[PDB]
Parts: sequence; C-alpha cells; structure tokens
Amino acid sequence: NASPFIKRDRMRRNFLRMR
Amino acid sequence: KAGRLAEVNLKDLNNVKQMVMAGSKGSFINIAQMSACVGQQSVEGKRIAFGFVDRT
Amino acid sequence: FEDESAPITAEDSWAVISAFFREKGLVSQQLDSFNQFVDYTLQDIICEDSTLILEQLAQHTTESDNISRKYEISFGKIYVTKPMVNESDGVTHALYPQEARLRNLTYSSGLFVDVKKRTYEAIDVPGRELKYELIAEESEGKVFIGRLPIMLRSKNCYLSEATESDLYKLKECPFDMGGYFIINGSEKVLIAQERSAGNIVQVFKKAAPSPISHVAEIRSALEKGSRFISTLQVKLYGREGSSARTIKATLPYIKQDIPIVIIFRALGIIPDGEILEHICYDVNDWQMLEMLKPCVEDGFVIQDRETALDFIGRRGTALGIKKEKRIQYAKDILQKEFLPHITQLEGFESRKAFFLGYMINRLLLCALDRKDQDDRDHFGKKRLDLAGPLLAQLFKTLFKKLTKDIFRYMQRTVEEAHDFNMKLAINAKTITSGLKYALATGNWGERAGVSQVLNRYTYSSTLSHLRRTNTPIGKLAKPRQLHNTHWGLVCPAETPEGQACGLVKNLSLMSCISVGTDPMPIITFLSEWGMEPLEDYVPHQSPDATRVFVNGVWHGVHRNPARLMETLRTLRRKGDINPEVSMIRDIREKELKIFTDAGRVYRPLFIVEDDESLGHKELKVRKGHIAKLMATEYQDIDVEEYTWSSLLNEGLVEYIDAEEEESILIAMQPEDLEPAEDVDPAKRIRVSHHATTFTHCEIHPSMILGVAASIIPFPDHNQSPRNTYQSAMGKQAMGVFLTNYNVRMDTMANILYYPQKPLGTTRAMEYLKFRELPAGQNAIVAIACYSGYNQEDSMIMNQSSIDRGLFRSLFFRSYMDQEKKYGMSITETFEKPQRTNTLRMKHGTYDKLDDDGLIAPGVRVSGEDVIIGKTTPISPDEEELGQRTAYHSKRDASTPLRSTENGIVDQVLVTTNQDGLKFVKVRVRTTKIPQIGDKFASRHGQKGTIGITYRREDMPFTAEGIVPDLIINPHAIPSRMTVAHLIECLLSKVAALSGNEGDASPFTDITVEGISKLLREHGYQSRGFEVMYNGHTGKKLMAQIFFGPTYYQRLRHMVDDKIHARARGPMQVLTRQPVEGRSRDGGLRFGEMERDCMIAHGAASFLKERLMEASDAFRVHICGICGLMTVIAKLNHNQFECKGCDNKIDIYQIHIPYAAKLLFQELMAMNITPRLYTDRSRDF
Amino acid sequence: TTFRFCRDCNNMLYPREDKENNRLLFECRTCSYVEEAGSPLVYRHELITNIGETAGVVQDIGSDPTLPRSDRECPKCHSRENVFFQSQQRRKDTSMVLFFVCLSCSHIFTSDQKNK
Amino acid sequence: MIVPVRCFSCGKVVGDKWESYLNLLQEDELDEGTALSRLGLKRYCCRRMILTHVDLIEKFLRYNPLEKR
Ligand SMILES: [Zn+2]
Ligand SMILES: [Zn+2]
Ligand SMILES: [Zn+2]
Ligand SMILES: [Zn+2]
Repeated sequence: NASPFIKRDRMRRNFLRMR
Repeated sequence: KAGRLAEVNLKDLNNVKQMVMAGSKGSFINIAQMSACVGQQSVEGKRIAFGFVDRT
Repeated sequence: FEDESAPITAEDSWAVISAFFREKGLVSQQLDSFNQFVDYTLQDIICEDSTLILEQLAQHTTESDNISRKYEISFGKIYVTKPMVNESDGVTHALYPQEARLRNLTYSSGLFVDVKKRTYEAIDVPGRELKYELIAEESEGKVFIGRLPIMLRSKNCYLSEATESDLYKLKECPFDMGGYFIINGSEKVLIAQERSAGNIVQVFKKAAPSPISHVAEIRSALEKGSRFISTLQVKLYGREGSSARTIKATLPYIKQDIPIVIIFRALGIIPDGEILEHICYDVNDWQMLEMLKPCVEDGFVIQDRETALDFIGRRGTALGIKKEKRIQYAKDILQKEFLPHITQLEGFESRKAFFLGYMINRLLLCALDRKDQDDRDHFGKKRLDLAGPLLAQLFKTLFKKLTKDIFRYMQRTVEEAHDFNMKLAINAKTITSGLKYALATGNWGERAGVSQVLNRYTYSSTLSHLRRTNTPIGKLAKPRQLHNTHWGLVCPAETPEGQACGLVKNLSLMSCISVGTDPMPIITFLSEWGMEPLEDYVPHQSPDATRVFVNGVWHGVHRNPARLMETLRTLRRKGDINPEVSMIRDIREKELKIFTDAGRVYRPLFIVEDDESLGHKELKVRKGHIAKLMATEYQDIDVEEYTWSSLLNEGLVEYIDAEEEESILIAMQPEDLEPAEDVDPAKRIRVSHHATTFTHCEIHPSMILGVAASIIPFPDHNQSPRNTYQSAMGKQAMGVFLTNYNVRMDTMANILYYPQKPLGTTRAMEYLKFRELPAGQNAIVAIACYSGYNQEDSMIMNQSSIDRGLFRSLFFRSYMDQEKKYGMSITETFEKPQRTNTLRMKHGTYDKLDDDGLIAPGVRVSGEDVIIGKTTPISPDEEELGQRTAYHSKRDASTPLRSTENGIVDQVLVTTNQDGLKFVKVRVRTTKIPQIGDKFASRHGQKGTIGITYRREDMPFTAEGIVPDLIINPHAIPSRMTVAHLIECLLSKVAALSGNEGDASPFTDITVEGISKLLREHGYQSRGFEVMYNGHTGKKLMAQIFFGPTYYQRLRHMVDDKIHARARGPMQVLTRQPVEGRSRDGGLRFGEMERDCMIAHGAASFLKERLMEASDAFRVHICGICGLMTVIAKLNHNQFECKGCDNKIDIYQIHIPYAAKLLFQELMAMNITPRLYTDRSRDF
Repeated sequence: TTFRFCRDCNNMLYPREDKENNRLLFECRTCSYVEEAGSPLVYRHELITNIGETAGVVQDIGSDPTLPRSDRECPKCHSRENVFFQSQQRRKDTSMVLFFVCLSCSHIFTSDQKNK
Repeated sequence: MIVPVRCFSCGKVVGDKWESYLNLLQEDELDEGTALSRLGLKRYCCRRMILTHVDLIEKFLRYNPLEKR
C-alpha cells in the first residue's frame, strides 16, 4: 500500500521540469 | 493470551514452530513477540517512570 | 506545489532535514565551539589579568633617594596568524595538514599580543599619600606568547576557504569533515565532557543514618571573570522523629554552618517578620511557618547586623583579624564569596537575601513533601563541554602561569639589578607546551581520556567518534540508564557494551550544542519591558507575580508573564534574540527561566500556530516554503538563497532544549495528529492521543537515532540490544575511510576492493554519505541448514565468489624510523650493515636494502625481512659472546618486518622532523582474502565466522541457477528476534529485481505485505521462498529456502592476525617467565581459574608440569642450618659454602619457580626470613 | 494557626498566660508588647494533610498546553471545557483522585465519589 | 572502486557494461531497471552487481599523479 523505493535519480528532473 | 492465539494459529510446517517444538531454539515468548505483541516494557521492575514532569 | 499555503506531508520534512544538514553538517558543534573560542574567548581571557603593576617604594635611606616608582605591564589586543611551522635552521613557512601529518608536526598558529609598558614615579614625602605621574616613558609592539593548535576546517585553518578542486590540489579528501587536531602527526579529537549545570538549586534527600534529612545545594559558578566555583549548601538538621529541626547554611571559609536567621541578620534583615517574608511568600502557609519556627528560635539571641557579622567573622579561618576587623571580614566574605553568581559588588544584599529565601523555600517544600527531589539524570540540568570551553579553561590556567612568571622576572630584575629582556620575561613555551601536552595526552592538566586518536577505520566510525560524548562516573544515581529527557538528543541505541555502557553517549543526527551569548542585553530588555527590580519586591502586596530568572539568577518579578513571554517568543522567532537562548515558563510554579549559557543540548522542531483560516492548528511551514527549499537545493547543481537560517528567521522552526521541552506538547507527525479528529491490517497500530493543544511537531522521528544507528534498516522491527550491537560493530566494518588513502601514511588501514551501496537504504544515510563511501557488499544470502558447518553463528561462503573478489581487502601497514643523535659523540645513520662491520645484526636478509638503507617501492618482502636499515656506533671495551673484534665498529638497530606479515612495499618517504633529524616512513600493502576464520556481520547484530567454503558446484542452486554467496543458520533468527534481517532481505530482493533503492527508514508506511505484493508481481514467491536443489545430487530439497540479497560487512577480526603458538621462546628479564604478547612469540596465561579447574580434575602431575616445565624452573641451594638460599656453589670445583653458618657438608638442592625465588628474595629485602627446610619438625 | 507578628518591631510574638485574669496573651520577647489572644489554638501538627492538593492553580492555568482537556461538567456554570490534574503532593500515600479546573469560572472541583 | 569484471554469484561478465549502463541512464533517460534488462542482465545477482556499484576510481583520478613520466 506504499512505494518502498527512494526515487531521487529522476525526482530532481521532475521538479526542475515542473519549475 | 495473544501469544497463545498466535501459537495455536501457527501450522506444523512453520519453521519457527518446528524449532520451538524440537527445542533447538526460540520459545513461546519469542513467537508471541515476533507475531502478536512485544508487551509491557519495565524498568527496575516497574512501568516507565515520568522522566519529565508528570509524563514520560 | 499548487498553493503556497497548503499543509505539508510527511515526505516534505526530508527537504527541511536536507537544508539543515547543508547549513550545519555533522561536526557543526565542534567547529562552532572552536570558532567561538578562538574568536572571543582568547581576548576575554587575556582581558582579565592584563595589568601587572610592581611598585618600588621610596626605600628611605638618604634625602637624595626619595622617589618611588611604579612599573606597569598591560596586555591589549590579541592577534592570531595562519598555521605555520619553524624549521631547525630557523626558517618559518606556512604549514598544511598533509605536511603536518607526514612530518609529525603540530598543526598550530602563533599568538601575538600588544604590550604596553608604562612607568610612573612620585615624590614620597613622609606621611602623605602619593601622586603617581607618568615620567614620559610609555613604550609600545607584538610579543609572541605561544602556538595555538588549530582545528581543521575552522575559520583559522587553510581548508575553510578551499573549494573541492583546491582540496584535491592540496591532497585532502572533500568528504573529510574536520573537527579534530593534528598533534605530532596524530589526529586527536576532543570528546565532549558531560557535567552538572551550575547556578541551579538542587534539593536532595539523605539516607536514614545521618543527622541531615534534606540538603539544598547550589554550585555557584560565574562564566566570566575568575572561573572558580563555590558551593553553598543549606541543610535541614534532624529527622521526622525529632522535636526540633533547624536549617543551617555552610559558607566558604567559615569552618561551621551558621543559622539562616543569623545569616539574614548579617545581610541586614533583623525583623523576624521580614525574614519570614523573604522565605515564605504566602500569609496562609502556616505549615511552612511552623517548620520555620525552630530557625528563629535558634537565631533569637542575635538581634543586630553588627553582632551577626562578628559572629560569622570569628568563625572564619584567618586568625589575623584580632577583634575589630571581624565585622569587615564577615562583610567581605558575604559580599564576594557568598552567592558569587548573583554579584560581587557592594550594595546588593537584598538580592542575596531573596535568593537565600528562595533556596530555603524550595528546601522546605521538599521537606513538606510537596515536591520530589530533583532528578540528577535530567539532561536539562546537564552541560556538554566541547573543545571550546575545555581549551578556554586550559588557556586560562596557562595564561595565569605566564603572568606569574612575568611578574617573577620583573621582581628578579628590579631586585638583583639586571637588565630587563622581554624575550626572557615572556616564555611562549608555557602556552605551547601546555596545550600540546593536554592535547597529545588525555590528562587535562599542566580528568583523563579527554583527547583520543581519531578512528579512521571507516567513515561512519570517524563520524561517530567526532560526535561522541563522555560522562565521568562519589555519586548517588544511575547515569547508565537511558533517561526520558535523552529523547532526540542522544542516540538511544548507540553505546558501548563494556564497562562504558551508558556513560558514553552519541549525539543524535539533528542535535546541537549551544555556544552561549551575552545575557546583559536580555537583562536590559526585561528591565525595560516591566521587570520590577528585586530591591522593592514585597511578596505580601503582590501574591501573583512571576519570578524572572536569567542564567539561574533571580533578577526580578513580572506582573504579566503571558505578555512578556509572548513578546520574548516573537523576538526569538523573528531573530532579534539568538535562537540558542532557551526560554521556559513554569505556569504552575510562576517562574520564567531564560538560559543563555553554553553547553545546552537542543534540537529543532516545527512551529504550530492556530491559523484560524482552516479552523485548526497547523504547521507554519507550507508547501510554498518547501518548494523554495527544494529549488535552492537543486539550483546548486539563480533564485534568492533560502536556507535553514531562512527558515529559522521566518519562524517556521525553533531550537528547543531539554529544559524547554518540559513545557511544550509535540505532535509526532502532521499526517494524522494535526488534522482534527478502513484501516489496513498490516499497518502499525498508532495512537492519535486526541490532543488539540500541540505547540510543536517533530521534523521526523527517524532523527532520534545517531550516526551508527542510522545505518540499520528497519531498526524498529529489531530488538534494541541487536541495534546496540550493530551500532558497535558498524564501526569495525571495512570500507573506504577516505579517498586520499594513497597519500596518507597511517599505522594501519583497510580498504575494500569493490564496495557496494546497500540495496535497502535509509534516508538518513544520504547525509552520512554512506552511498559515496560504503563499507560492505550485497551478498546473496540463503538461510538454510545445508551441511552443519554454519551452526552456532558460523557461515558458509562461496569459494567461487571469493575467487571472483567477494569481501577482498587491501591492508596497509606503516613503519616509522628516525636518526637519533645522542650527544655530540653518538649518532645513528641509515645504512646497509655488513656482516664484517656490524654486530648483533638480525638473522634476516639484507639483500633488498639499497645504499640508503631503504627498500624501493614495489619490492616484495616477507617475514623477517628488514625494511629500514640503521646503524649506531658502540663504545670499546665491550665484548658480548665473543665475536667482537677490532673490525666491528657499528651495531645494527634496523627495523624488521613483522614475522607473520608479508606483501609489497608501496610507498617510502624520507623527510626531516621538527628537530631536523632525518626520518623515514615505509608502507607495505597486503591482500586479505576471506578465510575459514574471518568474521563477517550484517546490519542486525548477526555476526559470525566462515565455518567452511564451498564451490559453486557444491553450493545449493535454484531453478534460475543462482547460488548463494553466503549461508546462515536459521537458528539465529528466532531467539534474537531480528525480523529486520528478513524484511531487509525481502526488500533487497524486490529492489534488485525492479532496479530501485529499498526505503528502509525506521518509521514509514512500508509494510511486509506491500513488499510481498511487489515481489509476487515479479514472478517470485511472495515470502521469498524458492525451490532449491542439492548440489551434490541435484534432488530438490524437501524444504524451501529463504533466499535473497543482504548487506554484509567484513569486520576487522581476522584469524591470521590472532593465530599464534609457542613451544619455546624468550623469557622476561625480571621473572624469567615466557614473555607476553603474541607479536613477540609470547605464551598463554595459565591463570588461577585454570589451576582451580586442574585441581578439580585431580591432575596434580599436569599442574606441576605446567607450572615448572612449561615455565620458569630454577634450581637453588639451601643450607640445612638456615633455610636461606645463600649457599655459594662452585659447581665446577664441586664445592659448597654457606658463609655465616660455617658449614660445607649440609647443603641441599631444590627445584622451585624463579618467581618463588624472586618472592623469597624480596621478602629477605623486606626483612622477612622464609626458611625452607627439607624435613618435618612437628607431627601431624 | 495564624502566626502573629509584633506591631512595633515586627518581631515574632509568643504565647503567655496571665494569672491575674487567667487568660491567654501574645507577647513579644524583646520589646514588651502584649495583645489578648483571639483563639485558644496555638499549635497544630498535621500528620495526614490535604494541603497542597490544588497548589499551583493560577488565573492562567488553562494557557498551559501540557494539561489534559476534559469534557466533564462544572456543577456551578454548566460548562464542558476544563483542565484536570492529579494531586500535587508527592507523598506515596495519596489516591489517584482528579481535580478539575473550569476555564469559564475558574472553579475547582474533584472527581471523588467516596468522601468528596 | 571500479566495476567488477565478473558477477560474484554466477561469474557472468559485467565489466563491459558499465559505460553502456551510464549511457542508457544519461542519454536515453531510461530507468535503472529498464537499462539493466536491456543490457541482458536477467538474474538479480548481476542486477545488483551493476546497480549497487560505486565508482570511486573517478574520485581517485582527481588527485595529481605521484610520479610523472
Ligand atoms: Zn646456613
Ligand atoms: Zn516586638
Ligand atoms: Zn465552571
Ligand atoms: Zn550473476
């Protein structure tokens, strides 16, 4: 019922694209 | 009581139950704490004292 | 995100944590304490006894000599240079940490002070006061006063202004954090010392066998000006069964306890009504007044200040005051040595009286049993002394000694009529040697273990050592327990398992120690905002005022503490007052305490406000704030800077110490506790607590753990002792301690060949840099009973994996050697000694040495091989075992390689030490491959040795062809209850299959059911069981094996470094018994317990053989007349004689241990005569 | 017990007996000031005492965020908001009775049902 | 320090796929799992070998050489 993964490699890209 | 319920539910194929039955390692308290409930924690044979003012 | 005012989630707190670690770091307390000390405390210390004045009076001998002189030496500003080193020839140059480490030089900078030398003179007309006037001689230059060791990565260090490229150029590891000192080439870290806070009244109860029932003690301490501590105690004599219980106070230099009433009268309050007003503040507390009756009855005789003062004075231990200076002596004592923390100037008796009344009131409350005795383990009453205060007090002592020496030189020159030389008046070696000694050794003088050699075995070990603390253990308490107040300040699991368990603490990840500031501005602010002075406080006309305390000093009272506290909190939040300042409002006790002193441990927390917009309390920090934080985080890899300091100044987070934590309510998480108020059966059962008065919120509970405890995956699923064991062991796992190991020369170093980051990681490790310098490998582990070679915490390892490079390590060992010059005659030199000119040279091989006596790097060396060849001259007229001819003129002093070690010489460097003598350092590499004795441990307390190694064809295999790299016994799981190991294995399997990093942070929403669903989505059994086949026969195993990746660590203990046997070897000179130490081919100890076991077995002959044939065995001759072993035996001539007995035919020989002979000779020296006789004199 | 202090020198008065009237006076031991007694009680020892049970009650007790809130009814104003706490005496002989303070009238009541 | 030549568990050659893995991650914007699958690493023993490797040789190469030539 949750995501047991640390998403950091592309989470930065996602945030930068959102900006 | 919770430990008893968990042990009763355990099947014969359970490996921890096999170890406990054979007496090699483990026990009822171990099964209960791993499956049902760790239980009350005591320091100096008493419940957790109020380290802070009127609270733990 | 979408709205700049929406509430944040539990995931957003990690951005705040990342900002906190970006701004502060992990050695922030060390660096900040040292920076504060160097910046302010040095000048403060020098500005205490700066002036030294020596007056030479008239010395009336003739009318032509009647002038009196006065010489004054004053210290002004202090200057500090950059780290520098002066060589033997006198050339000084800037010093860098790498050169200091290599050359065994102290990383320190010079201290300079401006000195003003004035001289006044006056005409000493008899019977008149003098008028000193300057004689137009006012000299004024910088004087060297010693070298101050500089902490690395500090404001005064060279690496603070260096970038990553600069560090690489300077041969420094960017990941290095500093926080230590380099003394004589050895890295030394100052362990924080825990002490009881001062200027706080503590009331304790005494046991039955004593005349004192309750005692209120205050260790009055002043942080600035004299640095001495004075203790004041108020004792309530008599027990509950006594007919008269009085109160008596012990004052310094009084030798006796004076009644409180007499002390009050000496302080100027003669009326008993006024004394009781000062003590008890309620007109109806007849119980306390009844208990106070005996005090006034005892102090009835004294009724005036003069009599009370003389009564106190005559008790003092001075014996110089005859009959009239008694009153003034008592007044001076009560003014300067009584409650010095309040003030030491005349005209403040009212404050002293009020504080004494406060102490007596607290004591009487405890005696009436309205409050419990103060807890000694409360972390809010404790202080942690970092490198700052420690060096401050050490420098204070050394500077006092220096000033004393300066005055002594002034007196000597003036008296003996010598020339004044400043270079000799001020000796810089005082400061330099004092600091160097106190840092090189743990003896904090001229306490022990204050300074320790920094651990560089692995990065996490270094971090833990830099964030360690110590508590010196007559006391009546249990400091070894984990107190409640320790929450969020020290790790609850990281502590040694030996004798230091509970005394050595480790700071939490987000814990910090305050550096202290000036309280005078806060005093002025309180005074101007309505704090009524204590000199006109009448309790009877205002029984609602709140007492205002600042640093344990009762400064006054306030009428509206609500508004006062609101204003103070607003100022602290917006940043007008230093955030480190602690403010506590005890509403029930009507007290407002403000703490500014250094040494208080605090941690940050979110701020909760009403925010009536949503109708319920919510965190001040919003998603817009988090967005700006993350934008600043990712822009570095240009919006306006937004940092943890920005949050602190915007009042979204607040520093809270243990004392202030007593008066706040903290919400654990904002997900469910903040919102006003089916459930998954797998999720944990969490208590809401249904509280609507929260004032703060935890950033994340996972931050209560320390550096070592933040590596454990799912520590909340483990038994706490296993977490402690893992915290201890993780500091013995091999990794990559630094990236500059190829240029560092350490005694011993271990480097893993192929480090791997854990599949199941923790969010905290991101700030510990565990993914950059990992210590361990992800081994495929199967939990099964395969062959019985993994029983009792043993393991089976894959020989094929070992061949391919599993858990292989490099071992670097360093040897140092110097050319010592003994006087002007004797000197040692590096040489390749020859068999014809060198005596006592080792039996090893000298073929590998060069003309300089050193082996070039890349050459292989084995046991007994000499790596540094050195020779020294010998004096003539000394022949040893013959073999000494005129040809021999040198003797070997070479350094041989360790007997059991071998490898290839890696790097040899030659340089000169501080004294200019040539010395060399030689490093040897070796490869350590796993063996059947090596120790490996996981991150859950499961440690074991390799029982046996099997090849791939013999290991069990699954249908997929995957074989285990390691097999552990199932029996280790149940008793130890390390469910985190199994959960980590399952998570690692899922992570490896999906290509992700397992989130193993302690308190999250991840559940075993979810991990199992993810695993089943990949085509594997949901619980991780797989069908395996026997390697020997290929038949399926009846039971299915838990199979998956797991993070394993290689520990420092290797069997090849412990195995040692001895048949015979060298014996110690003193006892002539086998020498101690396996490195010197020493023997094992057959102790008293072994002797007792053999006695129980009845093996008398074996016991005798062990104690005689396997150890010292000596034959001695004893006279039959006297049992003394003083028989001269010319065995060659077959003659015996016992001079004194005049006999030669009554000698016996006995076999006794040389230890027994030594004992008997020692008794003979001590005048006891143990006479040994071979025949009996009395019947049984 | 009502301790009384002197009117002229603010010292502590002590009991005395006048046989001429067979009465009780309070006299000062140093200045010679006397005053007829008002009550015959001069000493009290309270071996079992209830003083301090409600100690610490102030006009701003409700501002403390640590005190627990309750929904009990105050039987003088009919309010539902209040803060309750246990006895403040630390003697290991007291009961677990709760004392409730009302945030609307500053009245204190107790949950005792045995003696009240 | 550098990518292992062979997988520890089974012995598959994985030292020739480090550059390809990095290129897939950077240029192709592919996830780690997808890149590992595309590289031909099916068993999780090799998947972890390439997924959990830390490249410390790059950091070691930042220091100036001890000896020139
Ligand atoms: Zn003799
Ligand atoms: Zn009077
Ligand atoms: Zn009410
Ligand atoms: Zn593989």
